[PDB]
Amino acid sequence: DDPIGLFVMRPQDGEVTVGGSITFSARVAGKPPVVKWFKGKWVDLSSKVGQHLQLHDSYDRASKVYLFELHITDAQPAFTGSYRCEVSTKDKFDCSNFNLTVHE
Amino acid sequence: EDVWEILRQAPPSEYERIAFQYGVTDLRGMLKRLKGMRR
Amino acid sequence: EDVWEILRQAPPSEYERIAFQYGVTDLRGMLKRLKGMRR
Amino acid sequence: DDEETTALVCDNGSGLVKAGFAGDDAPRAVFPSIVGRPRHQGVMVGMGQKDSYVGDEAQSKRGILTLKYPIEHGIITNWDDMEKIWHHTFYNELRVAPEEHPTLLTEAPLNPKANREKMTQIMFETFNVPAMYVAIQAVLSLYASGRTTGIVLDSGDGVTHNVPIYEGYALPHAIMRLDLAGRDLTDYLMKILTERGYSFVTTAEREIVRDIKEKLCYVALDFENEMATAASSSSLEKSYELPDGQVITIGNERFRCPETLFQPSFIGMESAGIHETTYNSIMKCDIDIRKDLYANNVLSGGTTMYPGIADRMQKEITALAPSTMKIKIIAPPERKYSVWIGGSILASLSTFQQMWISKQEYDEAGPSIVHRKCF
Amino acid sequence: DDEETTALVCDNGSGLVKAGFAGDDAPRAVFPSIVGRPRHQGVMVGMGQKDSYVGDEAQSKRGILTLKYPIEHGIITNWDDMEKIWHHTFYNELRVAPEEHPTLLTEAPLNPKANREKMTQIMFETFNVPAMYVAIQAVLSLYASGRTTGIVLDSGDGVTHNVPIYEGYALPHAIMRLDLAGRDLTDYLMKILTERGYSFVTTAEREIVRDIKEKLCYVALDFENEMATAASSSSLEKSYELPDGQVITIGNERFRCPETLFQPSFIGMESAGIHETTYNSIMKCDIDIRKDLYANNVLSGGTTMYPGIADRMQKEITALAPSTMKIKIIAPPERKYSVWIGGSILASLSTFQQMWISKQEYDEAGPSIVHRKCF
Amino acid sequence: DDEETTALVCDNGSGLVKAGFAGDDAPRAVFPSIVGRPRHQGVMVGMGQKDSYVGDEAQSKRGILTLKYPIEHGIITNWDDMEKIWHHTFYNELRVAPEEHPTLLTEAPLNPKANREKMTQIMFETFNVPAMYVAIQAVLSLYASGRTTGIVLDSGDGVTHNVPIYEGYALPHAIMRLDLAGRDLTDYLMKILTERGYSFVTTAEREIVRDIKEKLCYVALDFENEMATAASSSSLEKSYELPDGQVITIGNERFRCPETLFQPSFIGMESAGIHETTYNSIMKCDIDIRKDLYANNVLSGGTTMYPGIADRMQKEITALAPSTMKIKIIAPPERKYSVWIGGSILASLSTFQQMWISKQEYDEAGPSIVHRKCF
Repeated sequence: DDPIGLFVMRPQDGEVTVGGSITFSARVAGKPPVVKWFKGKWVDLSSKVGQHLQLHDSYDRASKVYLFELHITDAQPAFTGSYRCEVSTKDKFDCSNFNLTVHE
Repeated sequence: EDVWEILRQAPPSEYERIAFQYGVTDLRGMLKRLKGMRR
Repeated sequence: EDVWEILRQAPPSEYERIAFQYGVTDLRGMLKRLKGMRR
Repeated sequence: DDEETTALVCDNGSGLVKAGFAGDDAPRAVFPSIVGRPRHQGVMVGMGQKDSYVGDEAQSKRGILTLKYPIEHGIITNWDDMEKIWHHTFYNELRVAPEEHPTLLTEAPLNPKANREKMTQIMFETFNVPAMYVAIQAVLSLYASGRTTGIVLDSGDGVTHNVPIYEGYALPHAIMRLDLAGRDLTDYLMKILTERGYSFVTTAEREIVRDIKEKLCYVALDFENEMATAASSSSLEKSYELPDGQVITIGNERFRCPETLFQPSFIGMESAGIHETTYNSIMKCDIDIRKDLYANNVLSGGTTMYPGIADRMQKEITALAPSTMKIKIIAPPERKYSVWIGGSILASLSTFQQMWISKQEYDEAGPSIVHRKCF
Repeated sequence: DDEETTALVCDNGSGLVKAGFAGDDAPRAVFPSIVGRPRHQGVMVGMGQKDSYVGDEAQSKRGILTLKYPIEHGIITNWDDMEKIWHHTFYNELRVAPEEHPTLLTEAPLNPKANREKMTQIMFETFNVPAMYVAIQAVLSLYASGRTTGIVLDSGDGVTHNVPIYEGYALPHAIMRLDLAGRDLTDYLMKILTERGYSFVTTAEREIVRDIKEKLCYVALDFENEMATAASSSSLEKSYELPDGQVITIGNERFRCPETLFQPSFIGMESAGIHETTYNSIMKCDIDIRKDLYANNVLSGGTTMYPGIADRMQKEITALAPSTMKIKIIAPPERKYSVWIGGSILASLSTFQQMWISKQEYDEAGPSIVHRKCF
Repeated sequence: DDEETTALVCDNGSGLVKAGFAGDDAPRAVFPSIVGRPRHQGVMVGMGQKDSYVGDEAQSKRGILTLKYPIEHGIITNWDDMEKIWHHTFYNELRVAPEEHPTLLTEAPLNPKANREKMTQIMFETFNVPAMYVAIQAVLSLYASGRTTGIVLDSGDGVTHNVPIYEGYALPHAIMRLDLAGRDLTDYLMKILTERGYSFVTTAEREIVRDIKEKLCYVALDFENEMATAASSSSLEKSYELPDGQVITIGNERFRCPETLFQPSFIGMESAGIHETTYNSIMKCDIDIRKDLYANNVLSGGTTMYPGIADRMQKEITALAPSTMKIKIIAPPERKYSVWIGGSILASLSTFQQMWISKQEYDEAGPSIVHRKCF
């Protein structure tokens, strides 16, 4: 589908509804890159990582694959917006943003 | 007291020294009433 | 185990340390059987 | 007609009063903590029809005789009840004079002092035992644990506390009770089964139900997938002979009774499960006691004898504990007696007779003596 | 519909959030820092049954609605809670737009920065106030003291620090916190009264107990002779109407609650009393500041409103201080508002608007701006 | 059961007391200089629960047992503490009679004499060692240096001095202490981490933190560019397993703990860094000793074991020293033992037994003897 950086899976361009618990996922063969959640530039997302902004993040030996994933429960237009997983190995970096549009 | 007149005639900021000299830890308050006047 | 001999030869009260060291949370029991013997 | 004496290892197991002696091995006393009142009085020739022989006979008189705990909430509301309870003990099953055999005294925390005050003096006057002594049921399971370090989870006869310990070292601050009693579970059981097609209120009706729990009612580790299991799992779907002779059918309850100890929502209680009471206690514990706990996660309380008891214990701690640390809850099968056992021990601890409550000591200091530097 | 603006003098008093304006005289906002959750949901026609209107209504909903501080330990665990807390403020009791009124921001030390980071930005976005500002609650009582020299003993809404000062000059090195909160005393109270014959755990049960402390619970200067006094002193021996309607009897507790602030043995805390925290601070202070302190021994914190507060303060310092020097602790009755008052002041300090947190400044430097050369 | 004797090379390393024998190679004694007090006393059967076996066991009893240095500030506030400390030594780990083995006695300068007076006599009475002797810890690292010329920078167990020397020739006038202790760094660490999101006050909590420093905390040569590095440098950004089992995250602290030894602003201390204490000392030194120093810039003190220790040492001297001269600080890895080592030496210096403190000499001249023409 869309182009892949690391992003063997890509946190999608969420055109969700309100309440659509949506999983923005970089399931990517994976030092394993650190992820950087961003809406805004001065503005983190970890201070907002909550039950509505939730993560499963775990590596695989069999496939050398690690899961960054973001389930979004109780989707709200307040969190309709841009979001980012800037991921970096010990050597590389990956910057490409993705969308949350909590429709309705 | 004269703290009233001496603070009104105190040096502009050093109402600090005069208020807290004449016991007015509420230079805070001296100014806050002066501010309810000058708000 | 030797807990038997080591508790019989344990320091008199510190059968505490020896029993509970060798897993004998029943130093309680070690003494209570020793007491059914020494009652 | 023998040597000095045997301390009296008398243990009012929150549901039953029990007891043996110092150095004993089995509480020769075990029986319900109830009082019983018939209603009707069919004019009946002759006599022998006691109002209040509950002890261990009155359940023979169940139905017509009602039920009375004195220490209903681990709270002795009345004592002449419990008084003759003792006498029953010491004269029918103890059938023994208090006056010449010492005794240690089982008690959970949270008691206002006069309870013990009164029990004490009266036990010297009515009883003239050579001397008494009292000891927290909690502590008495504690040594009873013998893992002097670590908490113990006392959810026993009908009781519930957490008992953080540490080579004998326990923090009362971190220590707690859970009002839950197997009686409580009893309750919700009545609630459910009755509303579910049953009319189950009567005292010994409660008797049967408690029997039901302690024989068949259990818990499954999980709930929600274990709920789907319940959704059709026929194996559970088992009816058990109601002691009328009925065969009371059973399904999801068997387990949906106890488990609420982790979710008093079902009892509606504002409280929290027994596991996280353990966990907040432990977090209260010092930084690295916690592994001590893990090795010392001693459960206590037979009514909690159900299946998976630790199974959950560990799984949720896990769910909360850092896998860094390795957990191990500790529960012997014999948790009822454990408390008795450790009490036997302590009292039987001959290097310890100095503590017992002497008639005199109380005499000079009345009962109030008990409190400071003694209990 | 008026001139430039009034800064928002918003003050989350460690227990209650409170507030007025710059130059104001009474925080028009005062109310609990809790969140509340009903349990049962009786199916109830219609609506209006908010989950979380705690603010100052939910204690009306006490019982069914539970309790939640965000800044539970003077530690905001959660913020949307506190978020709508603000909105409640600024829209029901402040019922006012943030966007057009500045505000200074009350805070105790010991906060990890991002707390303020987040609070700040969100207060500009959700709030678009003309500009904010933050200020240590401690400092804000400090000017609030106006004795720019000397320590202040901030044991307030639920907080505790020592604030050595010196014509505005304070040594953070010598500065300290005492985790104690009137909530903590609350705790030990529950401990005692409950175990002493009471069953007192529930959220608003805690409500009643805190009320109890803040209305009746006190301390006597002395303890041990004051203990003998307790031994029979009937005057104390007073029962107070439990707001059920009961009349909760009271004796030695009234005072044996707070006093442990000098002896966390009762809270079991490893810490030390608030007096010698003052004294070791002062000794840390320069050689002859100490007399400054003596004159400037400013207490702060209303929950500490109890009797003898200074009485001890002085007596023990004495017990420690050289009689050479003459001590004087300083505590207005109005210590709750004091912090608010001095904040009103500072923010209201028109020679000072340069400091307020401008939207832009944060915009260019994001939140991290806040930290250096600003707060 | 052997030949004449082995002097006792007993070394209260400012944090730990340590020791071997004359000619020994490893202080067979090493352990904390603390005393420990439990709080609660869970009534606990039996005994063996010492109040004060701190020695090297009580950290096993950490938490419930508190902490006590006698020589807290390199200042013995109490001595029976330290007394049984010795006995512990000489009877459990020394497990040896003082009376028959000599001993040299480690001490830093700045002591009021009676400290040694008392220690001395009591060490002859309680100890009856064949004879004692005392020696400045500083001097004892000095020979311990063996570069008889040059200063040494003793920032050791918890100590700090500059020790200008010169083929054994040292100028006390130029000689100095820096109150800093690794304990002090400990302090600021607690300050930071706690305020930074942590609640870290407890005695063994201090234990963990000191462990943290001595295992991971470091310093980078530079600061400001090394500050920008900190601004995002993820490599540092490492969390370390909190010995609860937590994994205490770590960043800029690791280094921002110690470095303040050059800038007590962070400790707020009026003092100055350890480097320019070296430099003003050296300038005090004669005109051309200074190159001697340069070659003899002997650091001492293991807690200073951190990275770059000399790195800075040299860079700043440089920044101050004339490049004309060539600098070389001198610090073995084994600086803890160094002091012990040189003491072993001296005491073991068989051409030197004349100095040891004989029972008699003290007897005729009491303790005061010690002072003139002897120590």
